[PDB]
Amino acid sequence: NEGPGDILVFLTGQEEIDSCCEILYDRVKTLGDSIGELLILPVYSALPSEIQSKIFEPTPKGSRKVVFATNIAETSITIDGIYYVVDPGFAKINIYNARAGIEQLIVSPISQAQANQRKGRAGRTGPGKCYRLYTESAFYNEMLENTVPEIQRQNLSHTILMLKAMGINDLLKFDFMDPPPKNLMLNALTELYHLQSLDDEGKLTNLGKEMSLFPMDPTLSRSLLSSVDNQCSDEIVTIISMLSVQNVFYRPKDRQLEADSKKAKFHHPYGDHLTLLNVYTRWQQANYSEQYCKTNFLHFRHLKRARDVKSQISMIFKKSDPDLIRKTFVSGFFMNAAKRDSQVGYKTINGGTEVGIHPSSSLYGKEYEYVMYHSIVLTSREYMSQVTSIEPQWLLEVAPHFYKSQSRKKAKIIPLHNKFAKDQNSWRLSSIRQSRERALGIKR
Amino acid sequence: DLKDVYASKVRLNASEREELALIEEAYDNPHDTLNRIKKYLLTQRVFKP
Amino acid sequence: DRHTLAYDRGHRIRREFKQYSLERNSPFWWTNSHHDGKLWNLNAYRTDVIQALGGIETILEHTLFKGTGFNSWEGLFWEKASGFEDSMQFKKLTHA
Amino acid sequence: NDVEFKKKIYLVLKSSLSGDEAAHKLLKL
Amino acid sequence: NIHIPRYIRNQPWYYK
RNA sequence: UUUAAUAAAAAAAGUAUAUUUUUUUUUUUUUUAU
Ligand SMILES: [Mg+2]
Ligand SMILES: [Mg+2]
Repeated sequence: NEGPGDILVFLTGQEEIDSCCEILYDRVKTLGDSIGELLILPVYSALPSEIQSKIFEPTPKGSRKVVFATNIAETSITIDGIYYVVDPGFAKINIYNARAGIEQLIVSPISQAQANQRKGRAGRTGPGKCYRLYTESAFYNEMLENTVPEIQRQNLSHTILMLKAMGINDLLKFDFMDPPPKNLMLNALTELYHLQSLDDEGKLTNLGKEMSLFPMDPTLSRSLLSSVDNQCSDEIVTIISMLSVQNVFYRPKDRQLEADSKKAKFHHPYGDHLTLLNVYTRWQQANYSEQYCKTNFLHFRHLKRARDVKSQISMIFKKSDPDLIRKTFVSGFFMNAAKRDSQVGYKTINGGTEVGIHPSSSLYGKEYEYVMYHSIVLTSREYMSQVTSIEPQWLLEVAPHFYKSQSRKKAKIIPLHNKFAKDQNSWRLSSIRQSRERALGIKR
Repeated sequence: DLKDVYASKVRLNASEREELALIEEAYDNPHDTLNRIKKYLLTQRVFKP
Repeated sequence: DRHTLAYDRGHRIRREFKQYSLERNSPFWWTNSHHDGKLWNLNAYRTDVIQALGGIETILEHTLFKGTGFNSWEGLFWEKASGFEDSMQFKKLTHA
Repeated sequence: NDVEFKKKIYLVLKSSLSGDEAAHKLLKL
Repeated sequence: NIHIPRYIRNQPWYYK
């Protein structure tokens, strides 16, 4: 019931975009009488480039085109023909809890600036329409004023290294426009202290300066220093190249199980990091071909970027035992480790957070007792990512300074569960006492 | 298997209440009673009737 | 809970030798339900006896159900609490 | 007439712990 | 109903 | 081809205590932006 022009529908996540596009396609299959055609295009982050290019297509035959998109159409996209906009006003923010140790992806309401960019994306041609399901006073009052800071949002363990290598002796001497809470900055400085890059005096070490000279993550930079010292460099740097790039594997709906067979063909049972060596050595043995990573669903953008990053790291260097590789990663990642508990699955070494293995990993159907995880995501369930088997000898010989009872004393046990008892405390002498004194009718 | 005897009855003579109290204590602080078992397996050699 | 029953070894003989250290014996000294399952089921016997006696009509013409005046036999089934004797079985009470 | 007959045959068949005993009862019918 | 047992809710074979 | 059919109640004084066979496990593959 409105004029012609392309439509941009502001959505949140890939599952949400897929479900809304499916419901709209089922509605367009229902509305088969005197309705204009609705060309559908979804826009997600890790979408294929041939399928990410389809959003810029021409309009239908006298009819409407609709791009169901995430926040990518906020500032880094420019679609032609857009005359309509429907904005629900929600996004996904990455909130990093440092003391807990994880990062949550939480749905957040849009501020004034993001809603302004969404309303301004409607008028790239001329007089368009912006429909945002909100009252005007509600959109003015309940929405946040300006953009929230990236210093207060993400992990500051990387930028604190650069501001320390600059030479600022105090944190408030930097005097940012929107400073983070110093709990987060103090935890980031604590982690960078534990990585042996910061000395006890508060100044950067010589190896701390050498690791601050690197562009990677500071735990990855410590693993780089270890791979330089222990002469096992090239495979370590290859795994760091596969790590710094986003996830290589693709999961379609038509070819899901064949992609599962390709993943099962790839992955090494010692860990998940070694599978990335298998993928990189397979792509280098294939001489960066298109048919090989087109069958095995390895993304060519991500594979070429991994090649570029590995070549970049070898150039900035210029100016196959699994055991040494894994120990070289212990040198970087001794902090984020996990202990397999039989009752609750996995406990964290720091804080005791009940975490889990993601099913897309290599290590899902299998179990090892002590594992270290590269990343961790707070969602409906915790998930660890890039999980490798590890031995506690390595976690001691690398870090005798983070650690070397009381938890044994505070523990308790409960008997085996039976179905027939209907209350598994009624065997006790206290419960027999209470049932006796209730049947007699006294009351304490 | 020590608990399994007392699943049935609610009328208890004092010896059974003594056994159930010892079982409930051993369930409540398990490391302490386990350490006690480790001590008795080493330095006890004269037993009761 | 199978992960803590992976450690219970030697259990048939442990269950058999309870005759020398327990007064109240057990008839099922040979099976252990956690390790071995429910090896028998007698639910259909209670269905076929009611067809054997002729049904709820030919059972209830023997009983005193007609004099109570419930509407239906289906209300014979409740979570019946004992009341008096439940209170009285715990008291200090003579042998006689 | 069919259902009550199946019930009589089933109840004959479903006592009588031997095959010879159920065969005796059914040939006695 | 919740109260009736499963030996009464079951119909035998020959009522099927 | 033919045939085997037990029982059946009054009075007096008692009695320890636990005894059990009965219904699936819950294990979900999703991470905003490059
Ligand atoms: Mg007398
Ligand atoms: Mg006498």
